[PDB]
Amino acid sequence: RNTVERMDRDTFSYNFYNEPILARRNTVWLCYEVKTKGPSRPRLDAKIFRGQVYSQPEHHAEMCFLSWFCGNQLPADKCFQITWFVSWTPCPDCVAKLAEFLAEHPNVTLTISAARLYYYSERDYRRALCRLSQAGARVKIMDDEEFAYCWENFVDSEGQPFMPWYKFDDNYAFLHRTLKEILRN
Ligand SMILES: [Zn+2]
Ligand SMILES: [Zn+2]
Repeated sequence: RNTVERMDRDTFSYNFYNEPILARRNTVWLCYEVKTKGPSRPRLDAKIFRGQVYSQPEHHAEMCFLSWFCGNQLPADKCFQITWFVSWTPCPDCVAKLAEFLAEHPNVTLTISAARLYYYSERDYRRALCRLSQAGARVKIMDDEEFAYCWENFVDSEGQPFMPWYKFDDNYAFLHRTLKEILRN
């Protein structure tokens, strides 16, 4: 029900930095929450899981998560709402495989909260991410509330608050503007 291993503060600031560079990288840490529900009936939720997975030499973190989740999952009569905090929006490869997973598991919906964007100026990537955001995933840029939530629940904070780095707000604003253009259709 809780398998969190809290990261260091500096590990958190390293892997969730949000300078909106152009790069093809893949998240190392993937922090996740799993909520139940059922029919579904209005009003959330009841938490059943919170934890993290790590990239492995031949497996991006997103795929290790699908692996773990399908090794767990049982009640096809409940509906699952999954949240991820990741360093980057996923791969084209992972985008494709996530669309596949979502088509195989229609009781599941996924929210991806990313510190910044995977190579945001390739058009096939942008349109692939758009397609995924209507295929049963929500994609969003991590903002101050999600950085605070992450700090509170996945970081060895030891009572310090999260202190934003230089240009935190400009970085976020650009990322959020860009992602809303990508998702606009
Ligand atoms: Zn794979
Ligand atoms: Zn990937």
